[PDB]
Amino acid sequence: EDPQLLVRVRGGQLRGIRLKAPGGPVSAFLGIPFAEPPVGSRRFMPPEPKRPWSGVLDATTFQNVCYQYVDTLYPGFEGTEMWNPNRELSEDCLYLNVWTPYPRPASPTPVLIWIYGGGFYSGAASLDVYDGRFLAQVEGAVLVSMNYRVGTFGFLALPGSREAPGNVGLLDQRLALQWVQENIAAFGGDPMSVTLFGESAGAASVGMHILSLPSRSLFHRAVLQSGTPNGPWATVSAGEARRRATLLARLVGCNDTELIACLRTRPAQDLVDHEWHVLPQESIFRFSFVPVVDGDFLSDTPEALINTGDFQDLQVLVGVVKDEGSYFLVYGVPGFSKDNESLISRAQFLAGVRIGVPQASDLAAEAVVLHYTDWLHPEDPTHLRDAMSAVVGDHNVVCPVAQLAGRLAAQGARVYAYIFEHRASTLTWPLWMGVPHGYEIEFIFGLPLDPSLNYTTEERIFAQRLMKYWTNFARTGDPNDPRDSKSPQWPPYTTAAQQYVSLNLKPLEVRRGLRAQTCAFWNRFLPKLLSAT
Amino acid sequence: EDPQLLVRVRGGQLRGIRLKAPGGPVSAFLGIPFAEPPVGSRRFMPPEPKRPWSGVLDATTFQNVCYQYVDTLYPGFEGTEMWNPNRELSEDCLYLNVWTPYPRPASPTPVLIWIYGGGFYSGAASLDVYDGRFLAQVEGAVLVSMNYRVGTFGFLALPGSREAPGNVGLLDQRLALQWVQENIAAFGGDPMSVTLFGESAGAASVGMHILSLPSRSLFHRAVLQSGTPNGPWATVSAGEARRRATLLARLVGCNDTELIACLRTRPAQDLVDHEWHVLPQESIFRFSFVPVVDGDFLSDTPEALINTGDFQDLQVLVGVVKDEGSYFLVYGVPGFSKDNESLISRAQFLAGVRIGVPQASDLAAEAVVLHYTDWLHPEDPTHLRDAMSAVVGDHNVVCPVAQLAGRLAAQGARVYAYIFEHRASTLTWPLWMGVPHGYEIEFIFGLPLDPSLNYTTEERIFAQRLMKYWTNFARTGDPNDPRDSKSPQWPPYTTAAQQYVSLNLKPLEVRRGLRAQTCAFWNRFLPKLLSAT
Amino acid sequence: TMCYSHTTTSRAILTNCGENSCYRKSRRHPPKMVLGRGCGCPPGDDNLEVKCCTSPDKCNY
Amino acid sequence: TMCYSHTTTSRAILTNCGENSCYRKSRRHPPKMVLGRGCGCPPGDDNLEVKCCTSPDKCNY
Ligand SMILES: *[C@@H]1O[C@H](CO)[C@@H](O)[C@H](O)[C@H]1NC(C)=O
Ligand SMILES: *[C@@H]1O[C@H](CO)[C@@H](O)[C@H](O)[C@H]1NC(C)=O
Repeated sequence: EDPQLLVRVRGGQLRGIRLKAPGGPVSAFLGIPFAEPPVGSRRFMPPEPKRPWSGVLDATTFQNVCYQYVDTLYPGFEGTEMWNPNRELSEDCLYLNVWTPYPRPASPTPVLIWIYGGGFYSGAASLDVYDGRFLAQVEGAVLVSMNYRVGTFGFLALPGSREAPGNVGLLDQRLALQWVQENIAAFGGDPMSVTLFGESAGAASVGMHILSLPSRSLFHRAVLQSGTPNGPWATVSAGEARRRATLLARLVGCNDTELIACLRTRPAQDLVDHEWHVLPQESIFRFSFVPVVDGDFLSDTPEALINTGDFQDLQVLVGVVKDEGSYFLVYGVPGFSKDNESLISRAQFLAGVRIGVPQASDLAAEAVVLHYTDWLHPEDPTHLRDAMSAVVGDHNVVCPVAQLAGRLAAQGARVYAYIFEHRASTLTWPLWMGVPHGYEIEFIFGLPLDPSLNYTTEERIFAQRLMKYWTNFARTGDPNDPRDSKSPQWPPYTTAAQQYVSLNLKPLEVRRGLRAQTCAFWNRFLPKLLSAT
Repeated sequence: EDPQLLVRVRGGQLRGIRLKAPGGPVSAFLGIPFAEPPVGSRRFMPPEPKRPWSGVLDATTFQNVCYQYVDTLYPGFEGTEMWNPNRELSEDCLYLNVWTPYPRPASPTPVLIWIYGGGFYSGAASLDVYDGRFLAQVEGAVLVSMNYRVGTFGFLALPGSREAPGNVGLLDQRLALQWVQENIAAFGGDPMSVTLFGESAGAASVGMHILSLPSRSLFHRAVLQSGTPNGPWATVSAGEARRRATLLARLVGCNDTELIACLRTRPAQDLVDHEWHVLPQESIFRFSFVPVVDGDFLSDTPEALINTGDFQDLQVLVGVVKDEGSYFLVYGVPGFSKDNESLISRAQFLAGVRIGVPQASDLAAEAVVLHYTDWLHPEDPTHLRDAMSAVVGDHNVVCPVAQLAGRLAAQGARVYAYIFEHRASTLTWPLWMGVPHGYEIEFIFGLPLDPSLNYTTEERIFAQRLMKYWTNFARTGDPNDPRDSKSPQWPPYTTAAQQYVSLNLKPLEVRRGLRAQTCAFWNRFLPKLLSAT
Repeated sequence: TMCYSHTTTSRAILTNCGENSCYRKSRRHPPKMVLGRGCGCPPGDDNLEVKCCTSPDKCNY
Repeated sequence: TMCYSHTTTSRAILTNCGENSCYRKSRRHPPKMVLGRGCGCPPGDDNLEVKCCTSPDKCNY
């Protein structure tokens, strides 16, 4: 063992490994610990940095996967399983990985930190989809990816208590941000070019980061793929968080510190086993433990912050996949199945609305049906099916996206929006689901670039272009090539014209107003109705 | 679901399952919980009974396996792996199983409770070898087998502390004894005929039981296969136990209750990872956490108790396998390997003695070499190899066995001794290991009786006879058939004549004095020398 | 009979349950999350449905 | 390269380590108990030897 995969980092030396990309060698440093193992009486507490080690730290592979729940809804089904952890589960899981081209350039390079999604109850950078291998070799970028604590462990909170402050899951990732701001340079990583991007719950964290100053200053640009800090699922009141924790605590078998005390004596398996029960109303796309408004990390609700923060100095990329809400219908919305067209009746569509929009009381539910029913064809199963998926996508992702984008463009931030409309030729889900939640990552990362992987030429040339967009943004802010460019230039989402493009095998096609009408309902009306009921 | 596998037990109803033996149906009730899951803040504490359940308890299968260490010395090697747990590891592991013939007889039947061995750091009744299937169907006996807590969990002690009293591993098994004394009847089980038998560390527990009154009264007869409560490995001083626990505690990352407190916050994986390090001197057949003389369960050392307890009313079966010590040589005694003859030199034999007899200081070590070296052939590798194995077998098992047997026969107890000398035709270990530790269980249980299993006719007819011996003892006390008998009657080990038989394919052959000479050394001399050095 | 086995932290393994019933423990109300499958047929509560089958293989899907 | 992988609580699984070194973490002094094998080659301490190999398969036996 002795090439140039040896690096001194502020805490010791590490030996990486040379991974071969389809286009050549890559320098991967998998496994770098960045915090003291949060086990024993350090669970539920904020991360603490990694004390320096002696000698050379092996870094030839991926570490643990933060203890979590494994979705086993579809045994053996690629679509579902491709998201399951691929390493042993352990609380001793906080480690970040780094990727650099072979050999690491003398010239400082833009850094891309990727935060995994997983509805705040799952996820791991260890996953194949998140393979920085290509984005580094081909584009010549330096990628990074931490493992934040998720679930009970990552977000249980008894606000106003030093034992379980909550939001610690976010704190871990913040730490990884710092480790970069004081180490990435040693990989030829430009400590300025940091561009943190994310999907779903991860994408929500990014947003969560540009809202808390302490975090803010650790990165420069930001990307949000299908998720927002301001949605109805990524935040909970200091009171509700405090409600679930206590409930779980009682469920298990357990005076704040005392409550926590007992919790720390309780088995990870035990805790995981019981997290899906603190959920109040039957619903979908509604997770039990997510960031809480502690009035410390998030001083006030994401909405207020978004509503007033200065953003003129921030470049942002925000987007949505065509069919967002489809994915979650199979988790308990009557009629739906991945094993059939899922042709629903107006009978079931009614229950569908009750579940999907679970916080809305009767009258509001009426407001939803009105808006989504086609009165000239109120019982057409097809329309009803699609409309059902539509209520979930809009309610959770698209509309809140359009909103963040709106409020952000006003406060001077450079915003670019898009809607990825390409269904991969390798999807496993039925045709009726369209381009589901998370099925773009496959491309953003460059997976199609690996000739062993099955895909299509079009898709390959496609993935390449997408890669360019991301990197270009990370390298400058404008996701467009210079004079040498596919002339259909990507227009910055301006509040007034509301333009944005479409990502698919065909060239950039601009459009105006992202769901203008439906969102006006959701973002504008619905709230008021809710306050009134 | 509805036959006669439904039983009301003092805590609720249970539904068993009909398992088919080679000779017909069997009633197996796998899984019966007999104590509140000792997790969270109940770890290191004594067992607590199972609160009654409502409805019918499923009992068609084996439960968890108490968290423990998996020996991976020989990946894929049958000999080694056949002892590894065969169910998920969990602290929620205290469950006993029951076996009865199909259908359960109206006539009360002798009960055989089997305590698994595993050097107090491993084991599970869930293992195939411990399949009560045959012993019940063919012999018409009612077998039972609990899962006691082993390892850190089962025996960590800070004597004179209510948080971790120690010996709790034994306490669990005691509980299972009671559950029998107040439930087994419902399986057609004679609450009098209880005959607890065991191997190695388990066999030591049995002994441990006939020494503590509270336990004693829960059974009538007793069998000890290759292990004793009085050996140098099954007990520790209240001080040494107190030493290791504190050491481990520090190893992990941890004021008695406070010490425990931290321990309870620490991960099973974490604890298992660190138990082999509290071991003081490099040695073999020396385990880190075993029963401790607390002066509560074991009021004084096993020796004193054995030395004075009244035993005239106890029938006992005690025995040894031919080559005991061989098994452990491969765990770090220079020269030895299962992949070769392990022809050792007088050079290494010397180190061999130092390890095997680790508590003995120099002079005593000299005493051992003298005694085991053949001065007319002091360097013959063969003799030296065998002699090396001999020091371990005698020091640990045989001699202490001969001793218990001796002291017991004097105090009026009916004692029968034996030496199982049959090497199975299916052994995987080399020829030089002989009939190693634990390689008789295979037969006692009747496994050869299953025609799918590979063995030899001789071995089959052999296993049948052995089964008879055990059961006969369990059913009366004399391991011999009535008038219809293979006339070579088994003579009760009398102190004076010291007779005992040999178990192998040939008929009972009686012999006098079990290692009379060598043991006199060990049991008699060695102690004194040690006290003097 | 071949069924699937797993906890809330395990992948779906296939374990021969012999001649016995095997389950599927799932959450009763949406989201109807799967909380594990195994051999035998255990009692559930209002919090979780437990479907039990007997034939054929993978019936506890 | 095919090597064995396991903790102190796992069975010996075979995991393709690709083009990398794989280990064997064992206790230094008798009893020389095996405390786990895996890919990569980590630093041990006086408490435990760590043998690392590169070829062939199952070399970290
Ligand atoms: C589709 O499959 C699901 C689950 O098996 C079922 O509830 C539904 O009735 C099926 N048919 C349609 C048209 O969705
Ligand atoms: C047997 O194998 C062991 C382990 O490989 C080795 O130490 C010893 O030298 C070998 N030869 C003999 C004669 O034991």
